[PDB]
Amino acid sequence: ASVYAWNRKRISNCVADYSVLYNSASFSTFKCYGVSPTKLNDLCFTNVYA
Amino acid sequence: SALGKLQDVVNQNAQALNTLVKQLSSNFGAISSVLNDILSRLDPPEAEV
Repeated sequence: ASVYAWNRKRISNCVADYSVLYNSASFSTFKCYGVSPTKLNDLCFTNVYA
Repeated sequence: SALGKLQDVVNQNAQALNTLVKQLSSNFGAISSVLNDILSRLDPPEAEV
């Protein structure tokens, strides 16, 4: 989507493996706030918005 | 109420302890009042703050 009309995907009821994304060589930016990127696989969330 | 003088001492101290315990639920500006939640989420450089 265009940034003015950005898309929101609601993610729930699933297993989230974030190390697949973090350990990828394909991303130029991967900045986490309020959470460590290396602790994500140990955490549970009520919901994730992408 | 005859023994109010002794009950007052009990009440004041019980209240002081209850207040002290309840303060553990305060964030004090932190992301969480729960120390374990901070430690499980953040790395040391940020957790320490």
